[PDB]
Amino acid sequence: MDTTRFIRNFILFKDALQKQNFNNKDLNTTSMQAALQSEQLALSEESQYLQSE
Amino acid sequence: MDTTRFIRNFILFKDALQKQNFNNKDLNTTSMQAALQSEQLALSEESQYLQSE
Amino acid sequence: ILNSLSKELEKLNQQSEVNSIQIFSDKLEVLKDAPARLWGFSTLSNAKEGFYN
Repeated sequence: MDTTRFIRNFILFKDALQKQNFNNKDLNTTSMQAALQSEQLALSEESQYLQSE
Repeated sequence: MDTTRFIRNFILFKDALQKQNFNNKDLNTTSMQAALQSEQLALSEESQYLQSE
Repeated sequence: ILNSLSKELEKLNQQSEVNSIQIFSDKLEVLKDAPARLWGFSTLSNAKEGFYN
């Protein structure tokens, strides 16, 4: 993974899933899983953007 | 993922699934999962639109 | 017809350019602190190829 993009996506997913509606452990876990899936998608984004460029 | 398209799709899915019929945590979770699937579809949309162009 | 094809070739010869640079950027939309990596390409022999704000 890329680290800083993972940190920004983790922060953004903790902002979208607002923590008032969430237990903290499940919030951090769901944000981490969604950020890992976002990294797996962003790899293919990098490949497609290189091809389009 | 692309961030601003994810934010707009998250907002639109929270408008479609109206929050009067939804508990807030499940609403935000289903909107986040649908927005991630929409990003995974929009990658292939970008590839197909580049090919069609 | 040979004269017209020669005029066509000479008209094509003017638009054949050399030494053109090209900029590219994924994520034309951006948040407050998102990177949005700009990538430039200069076909010059030697250059400095900076980015100016």
